[PDB]
This record gives sequence, structure tokens and C-alpha cells, in this order.
Amino acid sequence: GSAKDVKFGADARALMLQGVDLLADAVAVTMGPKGRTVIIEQSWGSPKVTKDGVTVAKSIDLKDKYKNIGAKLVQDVANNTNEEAGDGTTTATVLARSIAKEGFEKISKGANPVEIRRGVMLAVDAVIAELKKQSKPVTTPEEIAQVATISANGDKEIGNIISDAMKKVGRKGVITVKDGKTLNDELEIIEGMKFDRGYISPYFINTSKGQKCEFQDAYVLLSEKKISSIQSIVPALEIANAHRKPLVIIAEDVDGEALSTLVLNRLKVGLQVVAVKAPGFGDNRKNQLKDMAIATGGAVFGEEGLTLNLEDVQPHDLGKVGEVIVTKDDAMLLKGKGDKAQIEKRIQEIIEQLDVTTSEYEKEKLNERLAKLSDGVAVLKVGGTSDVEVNEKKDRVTDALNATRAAVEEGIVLGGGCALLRCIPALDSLTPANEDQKIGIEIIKRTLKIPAMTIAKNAGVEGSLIVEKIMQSSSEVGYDAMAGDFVNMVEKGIIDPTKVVRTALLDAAGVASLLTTAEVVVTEIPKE
Amino acid sequence: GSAKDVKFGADARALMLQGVDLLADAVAVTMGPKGRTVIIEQSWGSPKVTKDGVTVAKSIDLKDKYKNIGAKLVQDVANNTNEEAGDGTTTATVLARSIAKEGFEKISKGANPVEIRRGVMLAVDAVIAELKKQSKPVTTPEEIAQVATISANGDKEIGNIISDAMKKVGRKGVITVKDGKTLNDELEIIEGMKFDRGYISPYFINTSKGQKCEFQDAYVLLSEKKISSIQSIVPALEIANAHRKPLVIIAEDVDGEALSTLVLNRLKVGLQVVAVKAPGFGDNRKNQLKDMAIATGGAVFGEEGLTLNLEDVQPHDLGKVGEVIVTKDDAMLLKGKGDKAQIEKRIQEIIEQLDVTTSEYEKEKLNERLAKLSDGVAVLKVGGTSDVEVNEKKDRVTDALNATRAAVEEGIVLGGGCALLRCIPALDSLTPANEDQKIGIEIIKRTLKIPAMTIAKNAGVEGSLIVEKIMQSSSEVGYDAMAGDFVNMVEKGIIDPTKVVRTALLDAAGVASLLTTAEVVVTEIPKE
Amino acid sequence: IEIIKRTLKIPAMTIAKNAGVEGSLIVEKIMQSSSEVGYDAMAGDFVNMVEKGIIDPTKVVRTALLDAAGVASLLTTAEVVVTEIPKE
Ligand SMILES: Nc1ncnc2c1ncn2[C@@H]1O[C@H](COP(=O)(O)OP(=O)(O)O)[C@@H](O)[C@H]1O
Ligand SMILES: Nc1ncnc2c1ncn2[C@@H]1O[C@H](COP(=O)(O)OP(=O)(O)O)[C@@H](O)[C@H]1O
Ligand SMILES: [Mg+2]
Ligand SMILES: [Mg+2]
Repeated sequence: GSAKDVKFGADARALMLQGVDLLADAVAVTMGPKGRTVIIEQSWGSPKVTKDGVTVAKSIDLKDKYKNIGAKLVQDVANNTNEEAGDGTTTATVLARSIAKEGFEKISKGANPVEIRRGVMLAVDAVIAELKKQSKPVTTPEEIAQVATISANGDKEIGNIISDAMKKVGRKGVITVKDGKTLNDELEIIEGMKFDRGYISPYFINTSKGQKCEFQDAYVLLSEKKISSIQSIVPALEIANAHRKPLVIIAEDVDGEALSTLVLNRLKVGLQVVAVKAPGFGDNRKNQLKDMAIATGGAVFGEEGLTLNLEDVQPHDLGKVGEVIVTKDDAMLLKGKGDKAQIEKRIQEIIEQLDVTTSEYEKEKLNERLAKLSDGVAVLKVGGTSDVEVNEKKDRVTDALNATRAAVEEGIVLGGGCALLRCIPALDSLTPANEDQKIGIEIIKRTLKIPAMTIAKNAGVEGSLIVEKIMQSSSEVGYDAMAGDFVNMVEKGIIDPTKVVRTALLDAAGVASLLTTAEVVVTEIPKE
Repeated sequence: GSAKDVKFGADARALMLQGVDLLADAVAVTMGPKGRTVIIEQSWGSPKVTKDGVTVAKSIDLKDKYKNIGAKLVQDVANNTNEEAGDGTTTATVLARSIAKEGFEKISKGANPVEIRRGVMLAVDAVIAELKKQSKPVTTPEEIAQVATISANGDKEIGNIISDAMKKVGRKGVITVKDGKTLNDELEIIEGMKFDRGYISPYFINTSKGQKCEFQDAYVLLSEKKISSIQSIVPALEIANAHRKPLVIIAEDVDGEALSTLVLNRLKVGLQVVAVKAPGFGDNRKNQLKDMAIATGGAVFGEEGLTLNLEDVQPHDLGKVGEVIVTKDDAMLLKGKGDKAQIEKRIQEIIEQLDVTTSEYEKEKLNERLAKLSDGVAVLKVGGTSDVEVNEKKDRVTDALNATRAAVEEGIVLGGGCALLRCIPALDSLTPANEDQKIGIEIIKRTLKIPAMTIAKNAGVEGSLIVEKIMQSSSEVGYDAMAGDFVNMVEKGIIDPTKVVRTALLDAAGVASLLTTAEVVVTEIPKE
Repeated sequence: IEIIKRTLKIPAMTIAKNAGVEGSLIVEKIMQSSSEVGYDAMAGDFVNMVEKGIIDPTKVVRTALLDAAGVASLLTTAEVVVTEIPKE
């Protein structure tokens, strides 16, 4: 194989701890208010200016192999916390460094690091079982705004924007962030059924306005496969002209022959029609056209095992929509007379379909179909002047959004580190089975103080003194590091998701208590 | 990944500030009259000789990684200002260096850089809200000449040329600058409907002059697709010969058969005809031929839905034009009897079509159609003797043109830096919420003096003394650095667009106040 | 004469500079003021001098000016410089 190099004991431990200390000192400055950004050189363009604890962690890679091992084992913690909770990365990294440092001190010749790991895991379980006891659900719409404000680095505009977007879409709706172009932030609630696809021929525009085809009380002809010939298209247009109502033709495509017939009828005698293609690549459109049909009320033509053809249509076989807008890039149906008692059955079908499976993309478009059929979708356009500002503010907005979505499902708990400091009395009743589990419980009991200490440190005050005066205080009092004083929390409005706190703690403890059990380190020699 | 290197605190700040200072000292010499060019080595040919603050900024790239980070964060400022306003790059870069320098001095252990950023942004908002109050619209045609003269580095010929081009085309017309060939500048006003495409066969020339086909009161046959056979071409020529008038044949192309028929009828019986291909290369031609038709009055043949076959034409189906000139590379129709009441509807259609969308190329050809259909288009052929002279003078002309186009939409304000010096009393009423926002407001209050100071510095006098004696003076008095004395501004004729001033200030403040919040810098190893 | 007229402003400028303020602005506002008014860089404001108690010997001022001007105006007259090689 490749020439390798082994290091034993305290040397390898010291190098791994140096790497962890470097990668955790680079990120620990970002914590809390008064924390500070980190400029990462991008290999091609302008650099990133971050405050998150994964970009700062996923970027830092060390030259030395052992320091690099430490850096990788901390990046694993940061990335696991990011994926599992969306937030809690800096806290996870500082907890990991604390458990690693406290781990490479009790490893004597008689100490059993595996039993120390077992004690650490008992302590982590006993503390995440206390977080769930001191937690409380988020009910009022002010708590959502508060969580969004806090997780947005104290940006109250972000909090109000996210709270508004969650009031008009639902606490489990579909909010999404985009690179805005204006100077401020904007909340755009796409309402009704909208798909990113416009009319085919630019002759259907009857608006004398901003390039729109606008219909009221229109019919809908939903075709799965192409409408090629003049034969298939004529009966639907006959029905439309006889009833004297506009017609939208949502199909896979309108061939040049039927297209020519439609445009011809438009420019002369003036049947009111407009045509558009399907929303989704192959399979998604198959379900999405059916959703549109049952939302407006009708039948998709050309289905595989249904045997419905265009040649035999009827006025009760076409969908009915109150208002239709078709621009050059997107079509919006608004008021579908689609027998709500059945669209509700469809909604139950799709919610069960999400509850069954998960692929991070099937569930994505699945939730898209929920929101596109029940209550809109919100989009947050982040204001900014350059790309680096927009990227930083968009990262903060996505973090606040992940936090607000992690609070509504698993409750809130006190913030500023107090959620963990208020769990030390839980560890003070554990009876360790032996000396090693006692050592692990003590490691966790020390590590639970790291977050409040690091926040007070970044605030420019003495951390340990603040943590002590907090633990001496009541249960609802703690430290506001912006005002810099002791306040009630829920009255003042500092809270955090229990999910993010518990996932950060658990991931940090898990990776660090396994790093601390090492005795030999094997690294490939660097050739050049 | 790649082996990286992290630097913390004052070291990283010092290196990034060195990079910013280098990239801003290279560009600060270019400011104002008495400012000086910069010779940039081109990798392939003769070097550039610039005075703009983006070529000098986009060129400079530093060896060291941290200096390079500073240089990139200043290039972003210059480039954003260039894209958003077309001018204001040197000012934006000097403001960015001032804000960065004033930012890397107040960062003590207790100072909160994010609150300093917030205070800086409040100050920038309060000052751009004062620029808009002390502004005033540009109304007389002498203010346009003045703005063009000033932004052209005080070249009055450029100002008069741009003012003339804007009087004969409209303040929102289509002016464009080209590399001239003569020694002087030239204003060429392409009038009527002209497209860069000449006759097909060199037998239609009936001029006995400079290779031109010249018709008076001619018919126009507009065909979307090719005219292949003699069958389709014969009836139009029958109508033309019967009425005894010339005929122009604007089609996608003239096949060899109809072409041979045309050339034969031209050479043997001397029938007056001339043929040309369509102007638009692709989809654009389908709209441009329709525009030409409605401008002259007729129907484009071969349209998809408006079938209108060539075989059934009539004398009212052909366009009519007063004068036609067709050379070997361009055709010009001049006086189209096109029922102006309908071409006005077309103009409204195309103006709404620009108001709807934006792609930097669809809007480009869109405005091209507006100008080519309403009041022609002006071109500015810049003189010069070598390519480097022509390039420098062309850059100055494009900057003067961008300035004049940014002044006519958002008003003018005093110049020489006085626009910003007259905004400090606005900052003198801000009540900062805390100490950090107060620090930010003070940073902006110091930064607002940088432009007048740098101009007086380049003029060879004491900057700060000039700025002080300006602030002591009245509201309309300021410093003329060419005459070198204090004068009224609008009376003497120094003004700048409020858009360029506000965009430069806002972009500089935005990028600099985010650079100043950094605590750690991560850069890839320079390996080789 | 113009070189000396520019050089006479250097001391007040350097004092205002070390005090953390703008030197040239202070020198200008001093030259605009009366003959007994000047700048106190500790209190940082304009005061009468003998009333406030700032004075210097004319001997030290004149000797400093004369020695500086003398050596500098001879340094500025050079055209060639000859230096021993730095061998090792
Ligand atoms: N005013 C505040 N006072 C005390 N703690 C705060 C305050 N604002 C935010 N925090 C705490 O800082 C953390 C949120 O920001 P941050 O330090 O970046 O953590 P993360 O890396 O997980 O996003 C939470 O622990 C939060 O409770
Ligand atoms: N005679 C003048 N006197 C004072 N300021 C002037 C004069 N001419 C131009 N300026 C100022 O110089 C700037 C225009 O040229 P320049 O310094 O290169 O700025 P930019 O890089 O944005 O083009 C403006 O601030 C303008 O007000
Ligand atoms: Mg967070
Ligand atoms: Mg300019």
C-alpha cells in the first residue's frame, strides 16, 4: 500500500487536540451577539464572509495529518448538527472541543476510556431527558417571531418577515429564500396554483397591458400527451365557442397544427383561448395535472389506464376556473370550482404519501403539491447591495427559518446557554456504576457550562463569573449579552429550539467521547 | 481538501487593510481634474492607459492571500458601482477604503462590530435621504451639456457632442459610441428605418453613383419565409408593373429562381425592383418585419396564423414608402405611409413590453425598435490617432454618456464632494441607540469628507483646509480644482447625478462595514 | 524663502498631530486668530498663552531653527554621493 506513520499515546493526543483547538478557536468567535464574522477565501471569486459554524468548519483543512484528523472529527460534528437540525453548529463545535479537551486529561495508565465514554453517554441521555422536561411548546405567533429574531443574529426585520410568512402560509407551509435584487427584504406569497410556464404563441395576449392573457370564468382542458392534429382539438373549442367562454389548454405540448388552428381562430373571429405546457419533467407532471384537474374539476385526457380521449369531450368534462393569468414565463389559476370535498381527499392522500416515504426530493415536490393546493407558498427575497452581503444575510435567514421550523414541532427552552446550565442538577443525582462512569459524568458536568461561558467571553466580560451568577439566580433569570445584564428570558424574549440544543449536545458528545478513546494514530506520510 | 491557513484578529486586519490601501492608492490618483492616468500592461498587445476606477481596480490582483482578499473586497465595491450607475467608481473605492480604515481602529475587545455596521447603515440611509432632499431635476439642455462636460474629464467637446445627440434623439434615445477612424469626433444620426443589410444581386443599381439603388414612392413586399419560386413572386411584380412604381422585396431570402426572374426583368425591360433579406437574425426578425410593415402599411407574408399567402396579394396589401436607399451593406426606408395612429399603438405595445421584463439583451433590441421606429439612433464615432488614445477617449465618452443618462432620470446635485459635505448636518441629528451605532455614525461622518479631500490633494493643495473652508462657506459655494478657487456651482457649472453619488456611497458603506466585522481569515496555502 | 515659509508651520502641525487632531486645520485657525491666542494641546483648545502659561526661550527656538536650516539647506545642494563599499 502506501507508506504510513504511527504515533502512540500522548503525542498523537496532543496533535489531535491542537487541531481541534485550532478549528474550534476559528469558529468559537462567531457565537452569540457580539460574535464576529470569518472571511473565507474563495478559490475563484470574491470571498465568503460567514458567521455559521460549518462554512468556517468545512473550510478549515490543516496541513499536518494529525491536526487534520482532529479537524475532520470536528467537521463531522458540525456537519451532523447542520444536517439534523439546521442550526446548532457553533455550540456543537464548542461542546465537542470541551469534551475532547476534558477527555485528553483523565487518560492515565489506569483509566478506561471506553467506560469514560459510557459514562459520558449516560450523562448525555440524562441531560437530554431533562431538556424535554423543562421544554414547552410554541403556541403564540409572537414566540415564532422571537425565535426568528434571535436566530437571525438579533435582526428583528428577519423575525417579523418570517412570522408574517408563517401566518399567511401555515406553520408547516413552504417558505423559501432567494437572492433578492432590491435593497430591502420582500415577502412574496404565491397564491393559488401557479407553475413556471407561460403561453406558447405570443398572439393570445388580450390585455393591452404587461404582456398577459387574462381570463375570467374559463374552461380548462388538461391533456397528458400532445395535442397534435386539428381533429382532437376541434371538439373542445366547439364546446367553448358554443358556451361562449374562454379556454385554457394545459397539455404536454400543442403541435404546430393545433397551434395554428388556435392562433388562427384567435386573430380572426376571436374564440378566447390560450395554451400552455406541463409543469414537470416526466412523472411529476403526471400527478400535477391530475391535481390541477381535481382542483378545477375535470379529467386529464390521455391517461395510461383510463381510456379518455380528446375526441369525446363534454362541458362537464372540462375544468372550471374563476380567474386565469398567463404571462410569458408563468401561468396562474386562482379559483377552481373543483368540489373541495374531493380535493380534501386528495390532500389526505398526499399527506399520507409524504408520511410513508422520504427521499429529500420526492418529499420536496410532495410538500410543493401540498402548499400549491392548500395555502400558497412564501418566498423571501433577501435585500442587499453586493453578492457577499446577500449571501451572508441569506445564510442568516435560512438559519432563522430552520430554527422557526424546528421550534414549532419540538418546543422551546431558555436561551443563552441557560437551557444546559439548568440541567446540572440532573447530573447531580446520577449514581455512576464505577469510577470511569463517574469521570464521564463529571466531564459532561463541566462541559455543560461552555456555551454561556463562550457567549460572555465574546461579549467582553468574564465568562465564568457570569455563569456562576446565573446558576445562583432563579430559574427564569439569565444573561442578555447585548443589553449586558440579567433579565427574565421569556419576558425579554430569548428562547431556542429544544431540538437544536439536544442535537448539538448529542452529536458533540458522541463524536468527542469516541475521539477521546484513541491510543494510536496512523497517518499517510506526505510524499509531496 | 486543500491545506489552509487561518489568521486571527489584528494580524489579519492589518494585512487586509494593507491590500485595501494598495488597491485604493492605485486608483485614488485618478480622481477629479489634475488626476492622472494609469498604464495597465496587457498580456498580448499595447497596454491600456486608463483613468477609470474599475480597470485600475479589476486589474490589480495581489500575490499575498490576505492583501488579495482586501483587493477583492474593494473590486466588488468598484464593480457594483459600475454596474449599478456606470460612474462613481473611484469615489466608491475611496469611500470604501475610508470606511475600512476607520473600521479597523474602533475594534477593541469590548466594541461590537455588528452594531457598528448597523450604525453605519443608519447613517448611510440618513445621508442618502438627504441627497434626495437637496437634489433637483435636470430640465434645461445646458445642464445636460454641463454634466457631460464634467464627467468627460472636463472635455467640453464631448459635452457639446452628447448634448446635441440628446437633443436630436431624445433624452431616452439610443446613443452608442464606436471606435472612429478620423481625427475628430462625429455625431451620426441614423434616421428613419435602417438595417445593416444590402441588396442581394448587384444588378439593381440604377444610380450611376456610389453603388446605390434609390427609389421614390416605392412599394414594399414583406415576406417572413423565403420567396423560392417564380409563382409566388410573379403577382407582386404584376401589381407593381401595372401601377408603374418601384418595388422593394424584404424577405428572409430570395431563392435563385425568383432572383433570376427579378434580375431578368431588371436588365431587359428595366423594371424598378430591389431585394433584401430580413434584418433580424432569429426570432427578432419576426417582430421587426411586422414593425416595418405597420410603419409602411401592409402585411408580412408567410405569418403562422395570419396566413396571407404571397399568391393572393393586392395593391392595398403592399407597403408604401416615400424614399428607399439600398447599398451593398445596409438598407434605409425613410417615409412610410403607415397610419401613424397604429404605429403609436405599436410604440405603446413595445414600451409596455420593456416595462414588463428585463434581460439586458431583450430590452436592448426592444429599445432599438423604439428608437428605429420613433426618432432614429445617434452614434458617436470617437476620433484619436492610435488605439490607446481611442480607447481612453471612448471610455471617457461612455462615462459621460452614462452620467448624462443617470442625471435625466434622477436629478442633479452639487459637485466636487460638496454633495456629501452638505449632508453632515443630517448626521448631526441622529440619536444612536447605543455606543456602537454612535461609533458607526461617527465613522460615516468622518468618511463624508474623503472625496473633497482627495480632490484637493490631487490638485496639489491642502485637502483638509479646503474642506474646512468649504464647510464654513454658504450652501452653493465650493471648490473648483481646475481654476483652483471658490465659486458658485450651478452658476459655474459643476453638478453630478444624485444616482451616482448615492450608489457609490451605499455600495462602499455596505461592503466596507461588512469587511470591518471580521475576526478570522482563512486562506489556501500558496503552494506553487 | 518659500521653503522657509512652508517649514515654519511644521512644529505646531506636529504637535497637533501627536495630540490626535488635524494639524493643518489647527495651524490655520491659529494664524487666523489674534497675536496672543494659540493652541493648548493638553486641554485641547484655544487660549491666551502668557495668561495660561505657555512660553519658551527665544534662544532655544532661534538655535533650533538656525541649526536645522543651516544643515538642511546644505544637504539639499548635493548632486553626487560617495559611499564606501559594504564589503563584510
Ligand atoms: N441576546 C442574547 N442573549 C443571550 N444569548 C443569546 C442572545 N442572542 C442569541 N443568544 C444565544 O446564541 C446562540 C445563537 O447564536 P449562535 O451563537 O450563532 O449559535 P448557533 O451557531 O447554533 O447558530 C444561542 O445560544 C442563543 O440562545
Ligand atoms: N472642476 C471640478 N472641480 C471640482 N470637482 C470636480 C471638478 N470636475 C469634476 N469634479 C468631481 O470629480 C468627480 C468626477 O470625476 P472623478 O474624480 O473621476 O469621479 P469618478 O471616478 O466617479 O468618475 C466628481 O466628484 C466631480 O464632482
Ligand atoms: Mg443559530
Ligand atoms: Mg465620472
